[PDB]
Amino acid sequence: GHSYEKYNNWETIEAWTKQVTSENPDLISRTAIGTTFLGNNIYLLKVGKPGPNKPAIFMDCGFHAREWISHAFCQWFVREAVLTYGYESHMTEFLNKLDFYVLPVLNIDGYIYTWTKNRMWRKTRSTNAGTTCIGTDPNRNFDAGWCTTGASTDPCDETYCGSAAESEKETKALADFIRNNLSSIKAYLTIHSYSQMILYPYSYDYKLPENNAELNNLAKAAVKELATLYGTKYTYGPGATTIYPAAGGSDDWAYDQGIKYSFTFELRDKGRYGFILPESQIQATCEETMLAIKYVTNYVLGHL
Ligand SMILES: CC(C)[C@H](NC(=O)[C@H](Cc1ccccc1)NC(=O)OCc1ccccc1)P(=O)(O)C[C@H](C(=O)O)c1cccc(NC(=N)N)c1
Ligand SMILES: [Zn+2]
Repeated sequence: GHSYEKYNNWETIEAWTKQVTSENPDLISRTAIGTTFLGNNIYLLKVGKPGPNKPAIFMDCGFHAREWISHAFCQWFVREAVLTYGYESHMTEFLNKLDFYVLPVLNIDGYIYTWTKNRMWRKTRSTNAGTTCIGTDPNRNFDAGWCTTGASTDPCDETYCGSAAESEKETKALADFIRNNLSSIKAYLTIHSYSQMILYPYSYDYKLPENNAELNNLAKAAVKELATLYGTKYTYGPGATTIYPAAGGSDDWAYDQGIKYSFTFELRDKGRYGFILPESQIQATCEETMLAIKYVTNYVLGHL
């Protein structure tokens, strides 16, 4: 029951990860990097033409449960990759030279909850000692100035930073995977909505990354490219000053691991629909986003 221009439930996305892999074994392999709190499988698709010691770009979607256009984008990206390989020169070179590690849904338990109970759920669905309140904000759960700012220590809050960095099985799983593959991973891209922004470090502090000028120029070029298609306007800059300070984010953590190209994407829109982006905008949203992602990929490849 899968469609690329509709939002798909987890059962459908899971079946899709199996199907798309089965149908494109020369471009995709599927693994599970762990289980969620509620025992769902955290799938990771390695997209690329297999070969020895290839560099890689890591991209995840679905950190936050209600940001459905994020999940949709990872699925869209994988189809574009497999459909255009061999026909579009850039994507062909991309997949020949590197792998994309695509994690289509990180926070699966929360995503399921937005389908079954509460469309505006954000956090994970793990239990918390001493309270009935459920869930941790996965993007406050990383070891990046953990919980020192822009985060709550209260499990009942939407930005609960957890009992400790990587207290969540899902964030632990992602961090473990990236740690185990640091040599290969050259960029980290994490997909969110909404706001139409590209953000780079830092968010947990007002300090700037050493390659700040490069990141600004890269984000500037990526947003220009994105705008070429439908005129969609993005802003960009360091997380802390571009949107708000917040510790424990994965982009900041990834960067401090040594991944020099680390970006948070905030997709459409600017609040007219917010998280409830109509399915009628999935195609255009994903198409323009593809251009920005491919631009960044092309740049990273030329800087290996
Ligand atoms: C709509 C976007 C902006 C999302 N924000 C929300 O859902 C926030 C979450 C929240 C809840 C209670 C108290 C504070 C914050 N809620 C909300 O209504 O946001 C509205 C809004 C809309 C536009 C601009 C600013 C805010 P996000 O995708 O969760 C933003 C994300 C994050 O908060 O994890 C983010 C943005 C930019 C950089 C980073 N990276 C980082 N390391 N912090 C992380
Ligand atoms: Zn988000």
